[PDB]
Amino acid sequence: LTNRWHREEAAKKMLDQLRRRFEYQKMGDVLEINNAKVQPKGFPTLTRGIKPGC
Amino acid sequence: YKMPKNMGVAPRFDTWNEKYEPWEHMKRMGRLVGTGFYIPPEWYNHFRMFPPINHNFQQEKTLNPHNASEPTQDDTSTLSPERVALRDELARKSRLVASEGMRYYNIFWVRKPLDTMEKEYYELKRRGVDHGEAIRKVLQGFYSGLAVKKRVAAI
Amino acid sequence: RSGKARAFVFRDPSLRMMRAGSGYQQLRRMGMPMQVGMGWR
Amino acid sequence: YMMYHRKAMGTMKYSKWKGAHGGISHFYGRTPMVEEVRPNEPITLVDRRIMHYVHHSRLRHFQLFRSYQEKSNSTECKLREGEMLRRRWHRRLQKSFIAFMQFKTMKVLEDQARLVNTYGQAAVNAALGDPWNATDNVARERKSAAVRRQVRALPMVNVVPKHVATMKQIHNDRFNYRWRV
Amino acid sequence: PIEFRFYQRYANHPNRQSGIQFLTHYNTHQRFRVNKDYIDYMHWGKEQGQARLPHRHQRVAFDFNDQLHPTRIGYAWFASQDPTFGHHPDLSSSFDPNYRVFSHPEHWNKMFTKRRPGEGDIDLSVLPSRSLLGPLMAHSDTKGIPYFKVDNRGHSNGRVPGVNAPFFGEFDQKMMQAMSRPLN
Amino acid sequence: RRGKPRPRAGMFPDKYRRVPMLLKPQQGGQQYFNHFLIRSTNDRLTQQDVDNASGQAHSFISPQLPQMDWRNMSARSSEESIREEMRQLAENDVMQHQRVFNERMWYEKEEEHRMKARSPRVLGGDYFKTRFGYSLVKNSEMTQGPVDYSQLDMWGEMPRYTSDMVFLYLVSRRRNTYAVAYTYEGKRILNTYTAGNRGLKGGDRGFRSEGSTDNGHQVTSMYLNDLLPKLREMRASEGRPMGRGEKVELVVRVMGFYNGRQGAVRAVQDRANEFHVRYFEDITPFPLNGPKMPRGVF
Amino acid sequence: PSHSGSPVFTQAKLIGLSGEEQLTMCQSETMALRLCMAKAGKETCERESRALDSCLGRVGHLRRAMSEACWEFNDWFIQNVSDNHTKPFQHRPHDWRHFYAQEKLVRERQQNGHAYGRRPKQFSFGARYVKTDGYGKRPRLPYNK
Amino acid sequence: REAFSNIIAVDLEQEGPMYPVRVNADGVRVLLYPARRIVANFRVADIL
Amino acid sequence: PMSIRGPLVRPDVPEDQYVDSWYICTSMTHHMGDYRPWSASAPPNAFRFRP
Amino acid sequence: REGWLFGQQVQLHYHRFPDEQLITNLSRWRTGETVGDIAMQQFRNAQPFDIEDKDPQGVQRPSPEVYMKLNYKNPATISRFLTRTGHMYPADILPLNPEAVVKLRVAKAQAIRIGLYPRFGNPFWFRSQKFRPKAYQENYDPTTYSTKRTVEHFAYNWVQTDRIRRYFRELEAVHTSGSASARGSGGGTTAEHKQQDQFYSPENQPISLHRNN
Amino acid sequence: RRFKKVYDVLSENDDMFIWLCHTAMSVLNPGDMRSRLIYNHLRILAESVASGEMTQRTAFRFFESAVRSPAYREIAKRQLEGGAATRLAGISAAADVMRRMGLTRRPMSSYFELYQRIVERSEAMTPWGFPPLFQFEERLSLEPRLKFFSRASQQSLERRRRGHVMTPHTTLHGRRIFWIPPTWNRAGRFLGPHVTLYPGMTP
RNA sequence: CCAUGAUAAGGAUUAUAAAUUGAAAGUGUUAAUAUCAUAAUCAAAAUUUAUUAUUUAUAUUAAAUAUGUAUGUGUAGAUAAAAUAAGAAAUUAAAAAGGUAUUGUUGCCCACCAAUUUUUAUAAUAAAAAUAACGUGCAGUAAUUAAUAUAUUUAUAAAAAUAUAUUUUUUUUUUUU
RNA sequence: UAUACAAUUAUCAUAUUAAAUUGUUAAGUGCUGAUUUAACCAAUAAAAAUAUAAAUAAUUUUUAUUUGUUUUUAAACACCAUUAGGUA
Ligand SMILES: [Mg+2]
Repeated sequence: LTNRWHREEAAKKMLDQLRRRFEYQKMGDVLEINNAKVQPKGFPTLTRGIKPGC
Repeated sequence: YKMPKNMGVAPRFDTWNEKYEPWEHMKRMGRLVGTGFYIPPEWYNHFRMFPPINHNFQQEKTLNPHNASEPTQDDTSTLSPERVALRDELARKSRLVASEGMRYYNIFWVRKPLDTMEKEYYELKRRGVDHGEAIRKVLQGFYSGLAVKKRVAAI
Repeated sequence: RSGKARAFVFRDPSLRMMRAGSGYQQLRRMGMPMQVGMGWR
Repeated sequence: YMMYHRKAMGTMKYSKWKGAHGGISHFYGRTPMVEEVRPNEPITLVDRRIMHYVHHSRLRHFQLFRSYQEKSNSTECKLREGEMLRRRWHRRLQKSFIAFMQFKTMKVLEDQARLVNTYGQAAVNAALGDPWNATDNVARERKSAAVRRQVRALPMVNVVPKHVATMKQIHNDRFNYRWRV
Repeated sequence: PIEFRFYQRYANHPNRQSGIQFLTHYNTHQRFRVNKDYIDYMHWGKEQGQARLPHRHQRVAFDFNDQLHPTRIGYAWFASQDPTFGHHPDLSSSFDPNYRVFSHPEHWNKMFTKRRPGEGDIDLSVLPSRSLLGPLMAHSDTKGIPYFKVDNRGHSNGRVPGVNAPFFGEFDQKMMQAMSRPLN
Repeated sequence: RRGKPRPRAGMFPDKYRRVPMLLKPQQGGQQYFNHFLIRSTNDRLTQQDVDNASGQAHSFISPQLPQMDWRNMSARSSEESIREEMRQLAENDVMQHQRVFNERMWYEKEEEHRMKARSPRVLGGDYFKTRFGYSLVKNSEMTQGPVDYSQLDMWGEMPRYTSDMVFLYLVSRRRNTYAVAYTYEGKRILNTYTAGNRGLKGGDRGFRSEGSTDNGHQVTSMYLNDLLPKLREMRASEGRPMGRGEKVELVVRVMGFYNGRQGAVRAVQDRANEFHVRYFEDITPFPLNGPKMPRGVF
Repeated sequence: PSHSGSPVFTQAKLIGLSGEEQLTMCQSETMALRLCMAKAGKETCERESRALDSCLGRVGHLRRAMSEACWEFNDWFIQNVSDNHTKPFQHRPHDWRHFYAQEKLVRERQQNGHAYGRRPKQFSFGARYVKTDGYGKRPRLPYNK
Repeated sequence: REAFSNIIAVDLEQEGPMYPVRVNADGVRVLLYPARRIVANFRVADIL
Repeated sequence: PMSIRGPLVRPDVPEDQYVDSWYICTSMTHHMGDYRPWSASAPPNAFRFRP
Repeated sequence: REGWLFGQQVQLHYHRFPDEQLITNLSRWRTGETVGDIAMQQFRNAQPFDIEDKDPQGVQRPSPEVYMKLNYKNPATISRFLTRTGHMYPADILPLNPEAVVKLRVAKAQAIRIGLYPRFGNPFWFRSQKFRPKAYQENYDPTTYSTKRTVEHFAYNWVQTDRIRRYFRELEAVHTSGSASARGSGGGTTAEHKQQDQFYSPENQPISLHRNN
Repeated sequence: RRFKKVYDVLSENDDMFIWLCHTAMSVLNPGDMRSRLIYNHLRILAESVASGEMTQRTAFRFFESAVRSPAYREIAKRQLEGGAATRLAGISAAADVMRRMGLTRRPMSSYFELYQRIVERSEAMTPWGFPPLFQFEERLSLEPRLKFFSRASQQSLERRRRGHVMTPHTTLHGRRIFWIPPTWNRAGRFLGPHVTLYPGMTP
C-alpha cells in the first residue's frame, strides 16, 4: 500500500544501515562531475540588486 | 535476452576443418617451394611422392551421416545379419567354441573352432539337414572331439 | 529492409560483356533503327 | 459458478448449494478416485498415496492452474510447450548420466571379478552368504525368513510438497518459494 | 552476427530455416516455399543428419562411399554365379521411393486447440493400419493376387537380367560400365 | 557487533586450537595396560583349557601317496566315465547369466521348491499354415478358456452403499476448509463448520495458514465431535436408535488439492474410535473448458 | 559443464543426495525402530539402534563412492558431452520457431492459403445450445468465418 | 610473426591470373582479372 | 603444499644470525646471505647442539 | 556434430580393440598371473548396453487385438491407456499410435455420452494393472527412463564388493589374532611392539575421543 | 618456482607423446605398421611434429589420409571383421620411431610415456573416442588436468579449505612467503611472518 | 571563513600446523588558489553537548582544593559486549538469472507546459520540422502490477484500463504409480 | 550538375489448388447458515465433451471472394462512481 518513492527511500536507508569507487572510476567521477564537494565559482565583481551583507 | 556465455567465442562449425585439411597445406607448400626461395621441409619432400587420398571429404561438407569417408576410421562389420545370428546362437549354445579361439586375446594366426563349426553347418545345410538338426549334429561332433581329447588327457 | 540488395560476389566481366550482344549501340551499328530525321549536319 | 470456481460451494445466508448429496449424488458420476479402505491400511496413507500420485503426474498442477485464475490459450500453450521442451532436454541430459552409471556398474563388476580371481569362486560365494554352514534346514530357514521379511515392499510414496499462497497469486500451481516468470 | 552481414547465403528469418537446397525433387528450389512435404525439425534427421535434408529414399545426390537406391524386386537368378553368394545388397523386396513419413506439423497438428495431450488433428493415411481388424476383414477363402495372376504388366522394364531373367556375367557394384562413353 | 548479527560458532576458529591432540582427551591409565593384558592372557588360557577339556586340541597330517589312486585313475579313464563327464560339461556349457551366488536367486529357487513341495503325431508346418487362427492364438496375449466375471463387471471396484452410512464431505480451499455430514437421503445433519465459522479464519498466521492442515484438522475434529451427539439424536428421533456403543459407518468424500486435506483425514483417523470409515472417495471438478475465470495479475 | 549451451544448475539432484528422491535401504530395520520408539514400551530401544547402525555403517562409504563417481561423471561430461556455452538453447518455445512456423504453414495451406497464424473466434460456454436459429453455433475456420 | 605464419605464395609462371576470380573476405567484394598492366588502387597495386 | 615446502619462512638458521628489521614487516640478516649452519655455533660433535 | 541419443561427441564404447587388455596387463601376462584370471577373460570385449527407444515415435502399441477390442462397449480396455482420473496420458509419457489415440478419444466420447463410462476416473484402474507393464525393482532394465533405478543397482553391486572386502579383511584380522594368541603374548609379540606399541593409544583401545557421551 | 621449472623441463616434450598416442589408438585401422611405407609415413610426421613444422591436427590428418594400398577396404574385409587392428604393431612402431630419432636424452622415457599414457587412459569411459574439437589444439580447449592423454589427468588435490571470520583480515598473518614484504606505510599493525605470539617450550 | 594531497574506526569462509582473532579506499591539525584579521594555557575559570562500564546498607573527609545528590518489587521502550587460559557442541556456507545506459541511474529517454523560428499554405485552415538549462510528472530502459500488436475508452502529460492476438519475459527434472 | 541494383535465402498489409460445414447435451434442496480477496465486495449456483476414409498437379486466380469489432441463460467484463457498484 505504500507509495513507490517512500518504499524506495526506505529500502535504500535499510540497505545502508544493514550493509568499488577505487576499483572502477568513471569519467564523471574523475573529472569531478558527480562529486557534490566540487562547485563552480562566480565572477568576483559585485552585483547591484543583491542585499548588502551584514 | 539470454545468450550463451561462450557464444561469442564459439568456433565456426562449418569451416573449422578447411584450415587443417592436408590438401590445403600440400598446395600452399607446393607453391611456396616452387617460388624457388623456400627450403622444402622433410614432410613435403616425403609426401610429394605419396600424396594423400583424394576422396576423404569431411562430414561437415558431405552432410551425409552414412558416408564412410575415412577408410582407416571405417567401422562396418563384414558379417551379414544371418551370419551374426548363426554365430551368436552357436556361442550361446556352447561357450567352449566361442571362447576357445579367443581366450584372453584374439590369436589371429590359429584356426578358429567357431569358423570350423560354421563351415560344417553350411556343409550340412547344403547336404539337406535343416537348421536345428545341423546345429545339434555339429555341436555333437565338437563334443566328440573334446571327449577324445579328454580321454587322451586322462590316459 | 529499407536497404537495397547487394551481390555476394562480383559478376563475371566476360558474362557481363557477353550479355550485351543486343545493346542499343549494337542495334544502331546493325542499322535496325530506321532514320526519319536529318541527323548530324 | 463452476464447481472449481473460487466462489463455489460458498457458505452464506442467501447461498444454497446446488445438487443432491448422499447416496446417488452430484459427484456420483464425477468421482475420479474411489478406494475401499480396509483394516490395517490407514486412510491417512491412502490419501497420501493418492496425493502423491496426482502430484507426481503433474495433474493437480493443471487443475489448480486452470481453475483458480483465467489464463489465455496462448499462455497455456506457451507453458505446456515450455514444459515439454524442458522435459525432453532433461531426458537427453539424464540419458548420459544413465550411460555413465552403467559404465561405473561395469567397473564395479570388473572389480568383483578381480576379487573372485584373487580369492576363489567358492570363497566369494561364502562371502556373499552361501549356505555352506547350513547343516540342518533350520540354518537356511533363518536366512530364508530374513530375506522373506526384507522382500516385503512397503508403499514407496513420499510426502507431497505443500502449497504456498503468495500474495495476489501470480502463479496458482506454485509449490516452492522460488520465483518464476 | 553473420546473418546480419551476409544475407544472400543465410536467412535468419523464421519459417525460412529450410534453406535453398536444389538437390530435392520438388517443383521449386525453395524448400521453405514448397508445399509438398513439411519438415518435422523435432524428430527428423535420425539417419539423414539435418532435418531439412531430403530423406534417404528421396535423395538425388550420392557420395562416393554411400550405397545407391536399391532395386525393388517385389538366389533364384544367381545360380550361374557364385553358389555361396547371398542376396545382393542392392536388391530389396520392399522399397518405396515416394514413401511418406509421419511428420507432426503436417499429420498430427495441435495448434488450433490448447495443445492438450488428448486432442489434435490427425490423419491415418500416412501410416499403414496396425489394427487386427485389417486382416480379419480382408481374409478370404480364395488365395491372393500372386496366385490369381491379375497383373499383366509385370516389371515396368521389359527384361531385367537381375530380376526377370537369369543373371550372367560378372557383378559391377561401382558404376563403371554403367557410366562410360563409347569410343566406337 | 557493529549493528550486525553475531556470526555462528562455526565461523570462529577452534576454541582449543592451542592444545595438543594428546591432551584432548588425556589417555591416562597406562600402568593398567600391562596388568590388563596379562589378565586377558590368563583368562584366555583358562578358556582354552575349558575348550580343550570339552574337546581335543590335536591336529595331524595324513601322508598320502600318489600311486594309491591308480584305481581312481583307471576308473576315470573308462569310456563311461568320460561320457558322463562330457555330458555334465555339455549341460553346463550353456549360456549362464549367474555371475556369482545371489541371495535373491537362492531365495527364489528355494521358494519355488517349497511351493512344489506344498503342491502320437506332432502337428506339422502345413497344418500350422492352414490354421490361421492358431497363429493369432500364439501371440494373442489375451485370456484363454474360463474367465472370471470380476474382470468383466464394471461395478466391482465401485463402492457398495448402505442406507445407514453417513457421508462426510471435506472441502479444502486456498484459504478455507470445512466439513459437512449428510445422510443417505441427503439431509444435512449439522450446520457447516468452516474456518470462518469456527474463528480460525482471519487471525494469527493470516493468509498463510488459513488453508493449512492445522486449521483443517481443527475444524474437522470440532465438526465431528459436535456432529456425533447430533447424529445420535437425529437417529433416535427418526426411530432407528443407535446401539450400545455402535460404530457409526462413515463414508469420507474429500475435495480440494490444497493443504486442508491431510489435517482432515488425520482428524478422521484420530476420531475413528467411533467413526468407522468404510469407504474413501475424492472428488474434483477437473476443468476441461468452461466460462472465463476472473482475470489474474500475471 | 554446459549441455547444449546451457549450464547445469545442479548435479546433486541427478545423484539424489540430500533430495526427495533418495534411496530406501534397511527399511525393515527402520520400520522396526520406528515402531519400537512409537510404542510406550519400558526402555529406549538401544538394541534397535545398534541394529540400524550396524546395517547403515557402510552408508558413508557408499555415499563417498557415489560422490567420487559423480565427480568422475562431471569430468567426463566436461570432456565430451557438452559444448561449454557454445550451442543455442533448446529448452524454450521461442527457440523452436521453425516447428511452429511449419504448423502455421500447414494450417494456412489447409485454409486456402489466406489466414496465417490465426485462430477461430471464441464462443460462449453454451453457444451450440443457447444460440437461436440462424446463428452459427460451431466455430468455423478463420478463413471460413 | 602472424604475417610470417600466414604467409602464402603463387605460381609466377603466368605472371597474373588467366581467369576472373571473385571473392569476399568480410563482405568486401574483391575481383581479380587479367589485364595488360597492373591497374588497381595504389595499396592493392603495391601488394600485387 | 606445506607438506612439501615445510612450515618455514626463513632458512633454518639460529636466530642469533637474524635481526628483526625496521619499517619492513620481515626479518633480515646482518651478515647478508652468509648463513652459518647450526653446527658453527655449537662445539664440534655436540649433542642437540648444546655447549 | 552430435549424436542423436543424448548429444554425445564420441561413439559410446568400452573396448574397441581385441588386444588392449593384453597391452594393459602385459607385465602380468609375462609373469603368468593371468593364467586363470576372470576379469580380463570375460570383460575384454564388453560393450555398453543399447540404451535407446526402438519405437520413440510411438507406433508399436497397443497390440492388434487391443486395437480390435478398443471399443466404446468395453471400458476395461479403455481404462488400460487412461489415467486414474480419466485423462489421457501425454505423448511424452505414453506414446500411443495416432490410430490408437483417435480410437481411444472417440470411444471415450461415445461411452461418456451413452453412459457406459464415468466423466472422471476409471472403474478398471486396479484390474488393468496386470495389463500395465510393471518395472520390478529386483530385475534391472537397461533402458529405464529413470536414473535412480540404475544407481540403486550400482550401489547394490558396490555394496556386494565392499562386503567381500570387509569379510576377507575381518577374517584376516581374526586369524592373525588367533595365531598370535596361540603362539603366546610373550612369544608372539616382538620386542619393539612390547616396548612401545604396548600402551593405550587412539589406535589401541582409547577412551571416547568425543564429547557429550 | 624451482618445482615449476622442473615440471616444465620434464613436460616440454609431452606434445609429441600426445600425438603419438593419438595416432596409435584413435586410428581404427592404420594397416600394418611393420610395413616400411606406413613406418616412413609415421616417422616423417612424428619428426615434423617434434620440429614444430606441422601442427598436430594436420599431421594426424596426413597420417589417417596417407596412401596405403589400393582397394584398402576390400583388403581389410579379408583380415578385420570390425575394422579394428591389433595395437601391438602400432605401439612398437611408435616406440621405434622415438628410439631412432634423438627426441629425448633418455631412450626409455619415450617408451614409458607411450605405455603409461595408454594404460592410464584404458580405464576411462570411451577410452579411444575423442571429440574432434578438443582432440588437438584449438581456440577453445580443456583444462590441463582434464586433457585426454595429459600427465596430470588423475589428481585428488585439496580444493576445499575451511575459513574463519577473520580470514580476510589475516590473509597475511600466517606463515606466508611474501613476494613483496609489507611495510609500515601499507600495513599499520603487522609484526611479520616469522614471529609467534604464543610460543611453546622445547628442550 | 576559504586558502589542493597524507595515516583511523569498521570481524562472515586460504583451519591446525613446527603459526597472530584487526582491513588501504580514510580519520581536525601536514607540502602551490590568498588579499582589513593581534583571538592560544604559565594555574585556581562558564554542562545543553550523539558516541561514556560508578563505589549499593557492620566500622565512611589528614595535606596541592576535589563533588548535596536520584532509597522506592534487579522494575517500560530501545539497546551494548563476548565462543582467543579457559570450561558453552548436529541441521550449514556451497545454483542460474540484467544496460535502451557509455556523461553510464546523480544515466539516457517520454509527452505536456514554456520560448524562438522554418516549410506547405491565404482558406477565421491543417500538418510537419529544428532547439543545453523552465514547469508538471516518472511512462520506457530485467526499471518496482512485465513487455509487443490491433480495436475500444478515459484525459494536464507521459499514458492507463479492457477485448483479442504475441514474447527483442530472466529458466527450474512425471516415459502405463 | 552528368558518370552500371539484384536475380543462392531481404519480417508490415500483393491472399490466389484449397475440404470444408452441420450434430440437443449438461446442470435443478430451504431451512438457523461468515463464501472470495493484499483489502472492500452484492443476493439460488450448478452446468453445455463424438471422429475418420472421401474432393485431382496443370495449361484464362487474370474471374466470384476472403483474414481476432459479429448483437440472448450464467461466469468473465473497459470509461464512471467511492465505502466501494456498474461495464464486450
Ligand atoms: Mg517507471
